[PDB]
Amino acid sequence: MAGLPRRIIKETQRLLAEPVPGIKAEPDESNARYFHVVIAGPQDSPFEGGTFKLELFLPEEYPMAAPKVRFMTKIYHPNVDKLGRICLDILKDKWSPALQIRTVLLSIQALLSAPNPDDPLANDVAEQWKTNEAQAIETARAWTRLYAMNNI
Amino acid sequence: NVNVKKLLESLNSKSLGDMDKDSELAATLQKMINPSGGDGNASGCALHACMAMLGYGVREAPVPNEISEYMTGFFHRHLEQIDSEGIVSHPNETYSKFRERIAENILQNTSKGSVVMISIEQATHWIAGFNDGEKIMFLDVQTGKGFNLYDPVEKSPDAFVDENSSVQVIHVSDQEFDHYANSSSWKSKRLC
Repeated sequence: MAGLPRRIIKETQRLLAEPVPGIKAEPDESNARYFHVVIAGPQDSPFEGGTFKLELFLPEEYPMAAPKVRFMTKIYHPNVDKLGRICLDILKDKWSPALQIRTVLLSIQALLSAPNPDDPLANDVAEQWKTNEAQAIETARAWTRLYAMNNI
Repeated sequence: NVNVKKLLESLNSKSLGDMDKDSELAATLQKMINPSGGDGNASGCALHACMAMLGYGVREAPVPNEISEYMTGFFHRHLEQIDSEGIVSHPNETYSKFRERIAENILQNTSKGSVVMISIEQATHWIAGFNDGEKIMFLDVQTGKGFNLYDPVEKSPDAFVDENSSVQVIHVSDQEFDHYANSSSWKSKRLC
């Protein structure tokens, strides 16, 4: 009930007013800790033209607890599993109270423009991406048309 | 390799203003402490500005996935000096009127050529403060600007400060500075 006030207020006000280019967001009516974020699939990326939904949850001790983010929209990505779980380091081990939400949001949007190989977790998509890149793209492009478009 | 306060005069006495020579130096250092940057490594970039103004030298600042190396501890520690409501802009107060008013919990509680970590909106953002003796120099070095309140574009001298804008100045021990120069995180950062 006693935390780091100014920062959460200011970080939120920024997310719903002064947000990162290509990222908009609307807070959840029920819980004020959950944010309904929307990221636009970048250009020259397989997701171009798609608007993906992400769930942003700010835990109890947010600054001292990495925030929780996940794709609520399906997507063929070597770094996002079937459940929507993103595989970003600054969300896992490498998270610090010194990093803000923008850091994570930016990181994710960067990941769409250019997926990451250096990924220890086992994933079929990943496998197809690094070998059959050609087809893998074709497929992401089609999933962006199915799940990431007309999805609102 | 114009390292150390060598060009500390090359970017100080000219036809440039006070709030003007800031964005000056920072823009230089930025090119060394944050080769093309703009993410969340603010905290790291600022700790490095103090590092250069304290003499230790300029080293590429830590990037997002390296912040936890040391920064998570610095926070660990100085947290009470951050969860403070610190200085707060008054209604209608301008950017210069606030930068000057802030250069007090500095100029006063200062030293010969000492530095400080300035927290913006309680860890929302960071900038480094340097006391040259008579005035103060605020350096962002992450986006290479002078004093600002996490603004994409450096704001005009007489723009209005948003309501309730707050900055907590962080007094940083010289030991803390020596502790970081003796840390692996620091020694592993690319020099210059």
